[PDB]
Amino acid sequence: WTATSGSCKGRCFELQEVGPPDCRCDNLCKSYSSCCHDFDELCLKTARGWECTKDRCGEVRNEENACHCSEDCLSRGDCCTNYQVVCKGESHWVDDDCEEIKVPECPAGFVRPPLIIFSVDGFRASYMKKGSKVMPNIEKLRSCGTHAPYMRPVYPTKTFPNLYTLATGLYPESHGIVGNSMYDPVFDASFHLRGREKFNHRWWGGQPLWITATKQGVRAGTFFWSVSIPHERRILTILQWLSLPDNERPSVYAFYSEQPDFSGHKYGPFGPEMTNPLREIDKTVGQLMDGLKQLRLHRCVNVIFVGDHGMEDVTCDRTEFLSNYLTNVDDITLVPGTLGRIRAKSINNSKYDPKTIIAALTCKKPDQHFKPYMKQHLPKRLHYANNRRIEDIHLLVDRRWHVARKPLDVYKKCFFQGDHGFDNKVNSMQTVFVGYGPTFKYRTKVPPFENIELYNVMCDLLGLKPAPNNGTHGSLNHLLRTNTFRPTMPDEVSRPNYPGIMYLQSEFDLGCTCDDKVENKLEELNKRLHTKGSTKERHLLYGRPAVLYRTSYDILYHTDFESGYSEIFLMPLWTSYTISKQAEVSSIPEHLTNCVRPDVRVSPGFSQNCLAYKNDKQMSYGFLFPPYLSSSPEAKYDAFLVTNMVPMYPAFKRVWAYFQRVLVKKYASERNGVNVISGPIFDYNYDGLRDTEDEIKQYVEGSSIPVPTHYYSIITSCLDFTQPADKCDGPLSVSSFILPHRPDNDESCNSSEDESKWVEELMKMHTARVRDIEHLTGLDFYRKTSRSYSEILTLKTYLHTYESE
Ligand SMILES: *[C@@H]1O[C@H](CO)[C@@H](O[C@@H]2O[C@H](CO)[C@@H](O[C@@H]3O[C@H](CO[C@H]4O[C@H](CO)[C@@H](O)[C@H](O[C@H]5O[C@H](CO)[C@@H](O)[C@H](O)[C@@H]5O[C@H]5O[C@H](CO)[C@@H](O)[C@H](O)[C@@H]5O)[C@@H]4O)[C@@H](O)[C@H](O[C@H]4O[C@H](CO)[C@@H](O)[C@H](O)[C@@H]4O[C@H]4O[C@H](CO)[C@@H](O)[C@H](O)[C@@H]4O)[C@@H]3O)[C@H](O)[C@H]2NC(C)=O)[C@H](O)[C@H]1NC(C)=O
Ligand SMILES: O=C1NCCc2c1n(CCO[C@@H]1CCCCO1)c1ccc(Cl)cc21
Ligand SMILES: [Ca+2]
Ligand SMILES: [Ca+2]
Ligand code: NA
Ligand code: NA
Ligand SMILES: [Zn+2]
Repeated sequence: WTATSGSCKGRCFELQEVGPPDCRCDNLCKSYSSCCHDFDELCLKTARGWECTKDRCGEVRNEENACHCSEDCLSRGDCCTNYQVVCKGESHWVDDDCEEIKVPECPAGFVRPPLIIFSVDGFRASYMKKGSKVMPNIEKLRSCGTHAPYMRPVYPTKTFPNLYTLATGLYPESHGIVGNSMYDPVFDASFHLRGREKFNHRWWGGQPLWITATKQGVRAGTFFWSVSIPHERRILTILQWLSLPDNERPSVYAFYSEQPDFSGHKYGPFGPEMTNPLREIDKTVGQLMDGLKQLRLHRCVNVIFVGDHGMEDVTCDRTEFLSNYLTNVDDITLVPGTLGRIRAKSINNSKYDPKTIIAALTCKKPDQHFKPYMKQHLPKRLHYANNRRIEDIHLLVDRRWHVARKPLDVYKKCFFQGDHGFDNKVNSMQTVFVGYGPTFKYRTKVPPFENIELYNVMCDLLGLKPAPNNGTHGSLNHLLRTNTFRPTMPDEVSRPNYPGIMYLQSEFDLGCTCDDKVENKLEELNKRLHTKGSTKERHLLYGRPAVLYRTSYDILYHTDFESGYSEIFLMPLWTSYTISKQAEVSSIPEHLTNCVRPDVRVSPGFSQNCLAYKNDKQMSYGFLFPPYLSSSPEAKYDAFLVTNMVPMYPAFKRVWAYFQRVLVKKYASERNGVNVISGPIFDYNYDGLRDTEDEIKQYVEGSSIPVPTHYYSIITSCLDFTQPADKCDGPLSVSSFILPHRPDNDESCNSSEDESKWVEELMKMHTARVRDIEHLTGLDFYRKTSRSYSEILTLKTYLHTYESE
């Protein structure tokens, strides 16, 4: 109930929300059907439109008008945005040369530069270049301020997940808005874009920027705008709030535009109808900047122009139907479209089985345009599994396609030509970032970055401490002139042991054998030096990784590689080695095929054993440092140490062996040497974080050898590829992956073919940031470089995407 009989007189776009049944006058009252009776009349004036004209200049104030052109309007803070241009001979902001804003130039009484976030729904990154001729105001913001060529959204690339990620710094699995549509089984409630459930606070986790601000004494404008409030009125409201007395005036504001997304769905991302929506958005930006210039705020305010996601060509005819695959399609519920989420239609149906649904959906049609995954098998870069609102069965849909349950769903709902939601690495899903103002840099291009990083920067711009989030604070310091955040590296928690030779061969009863009984003072001292770390400078190029949790581990040195060996997990946490451009690949000699050698530095009690692998019919083993890249026949024996062995399903060994034998050398050839760090990951609860030992669900049969859920590699070289990886003077270049450790290659439909036709495609899908691997391992990399720490944080957030231009 709303007592709509109260009044909005002197309350128009009030900032404090009043509680029911008292009527509302705020920018969301329309969405709740709760505005006072006179809200349209008083607050949504439209008379005489949005622009001053020559005859209006100096007019007598008529309170009925949408905006004013009378002499008093500047002191009232309610002139039309073009008032000074039409009536006082001023220029439009867009026509002024740009001039560096070295310091904020703010009116008296301003405690800090205000922040205005101008958000545009569906604004595809390539519109910045492709539409630049029809967007002069946006082009000026972009060329004069700080811009990225694109900004990566979060998955799914849908509106509500991305807008709430922008607001919180969190992945959707953590903030809880995991789609535009959701079912929460604990609440037994459904979230939809239409209707009222979405206003219930139980959906919304984390702490959004407007709450962070308010908690820390920084006042915020209300960020949300009811769809029917015209853009011109949104801009005029912001400008009016900026004229409030110092003690009442907010420091942070948001504008939102439903365009170009709205037209993009109807016409496709580049439909000829798209030019007009782009011109109109640019005109709104112009109104804001002219309005700021009139208030003497255009060299005081930081403006962010940012999108939520892009837009792809998608039509009804490119729809896959689950009814062409499943016999039991009436027993499932599908969340459809550019991603699929499947659960049982009825919790009383004990015939429901996810294993048979996945199998029926796997590689069934030659050109199949979606791939099914249990959510824990999704690429870890998507961070899309740790929430009960995310169904166990996920369909990753090819760009340009939809999935639906039955054909009747698609024509009892062709209309549309655009959609979004796909994998957030897809080029058409990328969106925009521009920052303009005193705190941003001048005429500066920055590399693409993820939208999870922006909350921290918005907090920096307002002097706020961010709530705990998934950004890496400091990784965007290169966007900022001042207000940088200068973090310290985390402290190492566990220090390593450096074991020497402590065990005789006969103390081991591991059931392993090796033909290494073939027998020099000159060269004996040399092998001892390698075991003491004499080659460590070559193979450990950026310092040893720091272990950020409590554990017992040993550093082990060898001619060709260094490792940090965990006595708890019975295998390395990390293995580090450098392969020069000139390195040669060799085979595993015949007499060493089944060779595994006790490591006399490490107790039998803290070693793997070969008998366990013999007995475990499903499990084999591989090596972290590859025997194929040994520097000499003699050094190759080190690669067969039991302390370099890790459990690997035979199907996974196909992938790993091809990476080690073929791809590493390929990368060294192309990048002028590479440093590689490889290791295991255990994430049995799919929370993106390192498992403790009591979370491990699978062991090699009969043993305490834990089975990794994933294997990672971090591959680093010199950004200036004219310098070899091991003699690099300047910035670094990285690519990394987190490969799922699966007992089949069902994910790769072409896996019966030679590995040259499918393995690298698999690896690209599972590309990762170093920071993703840090979370999953409790390790901290790049501890000892010559580079600034913020530069290193940016490098740790890099994702190599393998998308073209
Ligand atoms: C991305 O960044 C985020 C933010 O930093 C990281 O997420 C954090 O990770 C922490 C570890 O997973 C986690 O810490 C836990 O906090 C628990 C208290 O949580 C509440 O309070 C906070 C603070 O206000 C709040 O933010 C939480 O919000 C979550 O839950 C609500 C629903 O109530 C949602 O609306 C909201 O969206 C959010 O959900 C997300 O997180 C939860 C987990 O908290 C998931 O289940 C959801 O799926 C979703 O992803 C909460 O309201 C605290 O209780 C935990 O302590 C337990 O574990 C410790 C281990 O130290 C143990 O010692 C304790 O005994 C305790 O265990 C007991 O409970 C167990 C489970 O019931 C039980 O088995 C035991 O036997 C014990 O009885 C824990 O400290 C922190 O909450 C989140 N924060 C957020 C906002 O998500 C995230 O990791 C980053 N991601 C990556 C990849 O780096
Ligand atoms: O105006 C809105 N109308 C459409 C639904 C909607 C709007 N805003 C406000 C604008 O916020 C964006 C992103 C955060 C930073 C400021 O700019 C939202 C914010 C979050 C969510 Cl989840 C949905 C929103
Ligand atoms: Ca959107
Ligand atoms: Ca985990
Ligand atoms: Na075996
Ligand atoms: Na396959
Ligand atoms: Zn859309």
